[PDB]
Amino acid sequence: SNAIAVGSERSADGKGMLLANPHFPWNGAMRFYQMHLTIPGRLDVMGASLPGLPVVNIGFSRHLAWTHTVDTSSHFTLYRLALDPKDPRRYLVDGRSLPLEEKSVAIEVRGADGKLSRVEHKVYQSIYGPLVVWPGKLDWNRSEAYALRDANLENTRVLQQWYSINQASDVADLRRRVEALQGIPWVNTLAADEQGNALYMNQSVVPYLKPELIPACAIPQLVAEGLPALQGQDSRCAWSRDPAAAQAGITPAAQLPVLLRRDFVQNSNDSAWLTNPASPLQGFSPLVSQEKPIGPRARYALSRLQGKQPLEAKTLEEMVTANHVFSADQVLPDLLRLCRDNQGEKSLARACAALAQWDRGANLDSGSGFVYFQRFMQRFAELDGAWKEPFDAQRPLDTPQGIALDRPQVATQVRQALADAAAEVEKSGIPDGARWGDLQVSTRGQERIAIPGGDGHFGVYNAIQSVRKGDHLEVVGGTSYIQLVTFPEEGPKARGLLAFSQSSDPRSPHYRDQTELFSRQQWQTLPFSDRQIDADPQLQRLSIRE
Amino acid sequence: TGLAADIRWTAYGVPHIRAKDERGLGYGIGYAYARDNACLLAEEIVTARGERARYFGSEGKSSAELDNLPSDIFYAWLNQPEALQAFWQAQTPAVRQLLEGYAAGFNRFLREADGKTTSCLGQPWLRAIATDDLLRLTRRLLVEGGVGQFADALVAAAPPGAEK
Ligand SMILES: CCCCCCCC(=O)O
Repeated sequence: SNAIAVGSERSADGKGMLLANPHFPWNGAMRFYQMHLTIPGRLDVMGASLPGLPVVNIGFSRHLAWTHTVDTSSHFTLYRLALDPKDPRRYLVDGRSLPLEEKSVAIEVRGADGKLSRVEHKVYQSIYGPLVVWPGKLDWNRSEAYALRDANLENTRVLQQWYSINQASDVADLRRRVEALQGIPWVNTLAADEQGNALYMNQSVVPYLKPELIPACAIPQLVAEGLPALQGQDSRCAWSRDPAAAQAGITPAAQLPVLLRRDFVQNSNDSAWLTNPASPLQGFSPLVSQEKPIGPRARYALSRLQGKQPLEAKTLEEMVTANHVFSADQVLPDLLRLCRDNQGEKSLARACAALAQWDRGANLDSGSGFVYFQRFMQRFAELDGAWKEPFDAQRPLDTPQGIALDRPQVATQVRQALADAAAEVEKSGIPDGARWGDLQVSTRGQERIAIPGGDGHFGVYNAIQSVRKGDHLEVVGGTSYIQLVTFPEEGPKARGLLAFSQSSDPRSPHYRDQTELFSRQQWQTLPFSDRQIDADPQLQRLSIRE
Repeated sequence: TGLAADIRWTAYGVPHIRAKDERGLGYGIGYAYARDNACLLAEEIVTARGERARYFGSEGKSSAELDNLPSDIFYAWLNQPEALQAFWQAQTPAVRQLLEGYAAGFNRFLREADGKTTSCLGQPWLRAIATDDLLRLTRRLLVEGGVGQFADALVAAAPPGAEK
């Protein structure tokens, strides 16, 4: 997901502006749905919701717009258990042997004959939560097992939290409402309001451990890999209690990152650190936020956002609709140089021509260079020490960058990676002259619709995830609900689309209507005022009661 | 009863729900949503109830690409009656009203549906819903950042035997 909030010091109108570009599934239980809710006099909010949840998840109201992105904070901890040496169904806490609890569930299964059979399954539980097995990584042997404590299991506040967000007046009010309830499970929140405040909050439900406990309570091997893991044989490694927290064992709101600015804040699923590099967010718990290299989507956004020039709505829209493959900025110049160094090598000719002709985009009309580039990058990612300039913590916006072609072993390995990538592209069924929109599609009944965008891992802000199906790449997730909100005197002006359309049902008139618009990148008014709604020539009305 | 809503739709089927209270608001939301997505919600509720294998057998998967039987064990464990009851008891009156309205509005659409916008008409799993079903969906979302990412791992957790 991406989010950008712009404040009074950078917006062209001196008021707030918000771009919401969540990247979510195109099917299933997390498929966004647009709606506008009004209880006259006390609630008036519009945006998109998730299936079965009668609240707006990402949206706007008269003076405020907000959105969410998945955060990098931990919302659970694994606990490594030390098992009783006499009994692997018992585990030790402070040297004392405790029994695991067993909870059995029974499931009905429809068989080959069409009849139901009952299957019983035992779930083992510790004082921390259920045991989990990841074969070859988190085993249950005679020495150790792993349990998982999920902080959101006790978060009964999630629905109330979004109903409260839906009632929020401005950025200050939104912050109060979120910090007071602490009901957000696993996302960042970014917002802008009419007065021109831009807000970022990493305000979610995060297991709390006092800082002095971390060095001894962490499992060093697992934390090194980004897995939140604690020593489950020591009672002192229980989540810490703080009376200021809304829920026993979670981090108080005062200890979680917040940035309130008048220029901008942004997030593309990296940590709080470089939300705005002019004011880095540092000094938080490793469970909360760490100073890690940022992804190419955030690097792209920061490249467009930094400086002093005003930002117009159109600029933010074009950050999405450009389909710029930002990862190409890091390697394509050196890749083209390698290509020129190897003129006359038959294994590289088609690839090098395709790469040279390529618009560095993931547009419908983008050439096969994008496909060659993707297959190359998947292989480049597996190479050791091939960056010309590796990650530099002092230059996090501009590193890593370039290919170390001056190193003979790297030049050899990079050339082999490109030859291997080319061989893979040429093996697959791609008709010569075919473009990106010919390959990446969303199926709608018996038909297909070409879809622009590409994987977020390649630095495409308009992130689209696809999977091979038959002759095509089928879109499964990414850009979903888009809203771009500004605040002119008359009322909030919002523009966007729901990429996959309102209905998942092929019979519906709203199964592919916005998907056709998304293909053509033609965003639309999101009508909010009675005047806007009444101006719509498609307006229909129904009143219902029982 | 005491459930009423006014719904307007603008271009592309976007509903605008007006009501005097949360129960009526939920009524309008559930009805509008069902018109577009009844089959989707019924399928996802089957998943969150741990009933996939009952309707579809063990060969299929959920929309999260988990096998039906492991998915059912996970959701049966997650959404035990005691857990749903405790979750409900912790909800504010406004939230309870939104959920009661939503279930009633979704069910109103189902009573009237003739297949115009509902491809799964006549399937045994397309059934009236309960507020508990909405809590099952809510809890399924809650754990997407935690134990839900370990659903297969939870199902696989069994103690060692006599092996060397
Ligand atoms: C509790 C669910 C919140 C989902 C909001 C969308 C976050 C994202 O775009 O990644």
